[PDB]
This record gives sequence, structure tokens and C-alpha cells, in this order.
Amino acid sequence: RMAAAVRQDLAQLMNSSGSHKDLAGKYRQILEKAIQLSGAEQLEALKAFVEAMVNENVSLVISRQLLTDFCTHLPNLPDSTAKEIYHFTLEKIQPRVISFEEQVASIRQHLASIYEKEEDWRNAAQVLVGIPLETG
Amino acid sequence: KKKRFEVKKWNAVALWAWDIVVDNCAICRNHIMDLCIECQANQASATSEECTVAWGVCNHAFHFHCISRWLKTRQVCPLDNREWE
Amino acid sequence: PSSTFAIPQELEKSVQMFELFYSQHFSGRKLTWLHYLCTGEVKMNYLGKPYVAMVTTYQMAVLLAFNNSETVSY
Ligand SMILES: [Zn+2]
Ligand SMILES: [Zn+2]
Ligand SMILES: [Zn+2]
Repeated sequence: RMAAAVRQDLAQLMNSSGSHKDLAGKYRQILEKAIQLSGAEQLEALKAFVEAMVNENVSLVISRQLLTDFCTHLPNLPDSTAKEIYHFTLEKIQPRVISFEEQVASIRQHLASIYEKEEDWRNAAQVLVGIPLETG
Repeated sequence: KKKRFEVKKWNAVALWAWDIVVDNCAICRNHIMDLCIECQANQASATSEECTVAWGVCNHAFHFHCISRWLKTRQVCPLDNREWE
Repeated sequence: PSSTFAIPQELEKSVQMFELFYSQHFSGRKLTWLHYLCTGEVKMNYLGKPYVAMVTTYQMAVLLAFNNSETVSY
């Protein structure tokens, strides 16, 4: 329940009127907190962070770089559940996809490189072809 | 609730060009807007934005013997890499 | 002329479901973005004002730029 720790850390930043950069750093501290978690706890931390990022109280111009930062640790991180959570990720990028577009481009660079090097050539080019890159 | 500027009714955006390039059947520029010389002479159903316009098996929507013409310049037709049609 | 904008979730649904109907209809031109159809949406938001003062397109966009932050510099 560092799940819960970050959960209410962010439920009370929901209750904050902090500024652009300031509140950004608040969420960034809570991010890097969840980053430095370890395992299944860190996994549901991912879960709950992005469940945080869903709102408009979380701005789009917030979640831009907040989840950019959520992301740029992931190249460093294990591959199995990285595929897993890129899947769930993209499934939940579904709503305002253009809010996520470039970030998705990179997610799927990573993810398709996984399938490529996992030789899951099907799901590789398949789930590459999910994207409207320039057609977004 | 007296201001946070919540959602009124709103009005939106559209087009209609086409989901193709198409670039006016580049082999000449009697356009794809235009029934060109050779294909005003041939003239299938062809109009002021598709005289021939599509992502076809060619996708090089090139006029009848204008497509044949730039297949004349190369009988391997790499125009979009289908043979003149 | 058009640029970045909030585009709340229903605006997503508008472009996308229109593209449902419309990619069904036509593709290549689609639900592009065009500000000058925009006007002001500032109404019974939660206002001591009983006021609905619609504004022009980028009137709308830039007032959008200044909503919650009760003051905002350059
Ligand atoms: Zn002509
Ligand atoms: Zn043509
Ligand atoms: Zn001919």
C-alpha cells in the first residue's frame, strides 16, 4: 500500500490549487517516489499514478511531462511487465489519445522493439500499426 | 457555481478532399483536376479532383496513356510501381 | 488559424465519433482543427455573476488560458 501512500499523496494534490511548475514538482516527487518502488507494489504504483493522471484536475499539460517522466524510467526497467503495462497504458491512452500521441509513439517504439526481439513479429508489426502517427 | 467556464454547446470542423496524395497525375500537368490531353481523348468517369485519384494497386493514379506515357519513359513503371493503367 | 487548446473530452468524442460516421463517409480530409469556428463558453460555470458572456474564437482560447490561476503574468 505504497500504492495507498502515493494514492492519497495524489488525492490531496487533487485537493491542491498549486501552480504550474510547483504542483508539477509535487507530482514529480510523488512520481519519483513511486519510481523508487520495487515490484508488484511498484506495479500498482504505476496503475494508481496513471489512474491519477486520468483526470482533468490532472491537466493534459500536466500529464504531458508527468507521464513523460513516468515513462523515461521504463527503458531502464524490466521487460515482461513493461510490455504488460505498455498494453494497459495504451488501452487507457485510448480516451484522449492525441493528448498522448508522441508519448505513445515512443511506448510503441519500445513495445514493438520488444516483440521484435521477442520475435513476436505478429504483435510487433500489428501493434505498431495501431498508431496514427502522422495521421494524428 | 458562478464561474469556472464549464461546457457550453459547441460547433465543429470538417473537409471534403480525399484520403490519397494524389498530386494531379504527375506524368504531366493537365491536372487530376483536368481531363488531360490524352485522357480527355480517353476520358473515363473522371472529375475536377479525381481525373484519376486513389491509393490504388498502383496508387499512381496516372492518366490513361499519360500513365502509359510515363510507363513509356520506363516500362518498368516505378511511378508508384504498378504498370501504366 | 489554429494552435494548441484545451479540447476537453467531449471535443475528443466529437472529432472521433464524427470520424466514425465520416471515415465511414470520407477520408483524406477529416475532422481537422479550425479555431475561427470557436466562440466563448463562459456561462453558469460557478459564478456570482448570473452571466453568460460568450466571446470570439481566440477570446475563447485565451480566456481558456486564464481560468483557474486567479492571476497570471506574461
Ligand atoms: Zn488536359
Ligand atoms: Zn490520375
Ligand atoms: Zn490511351
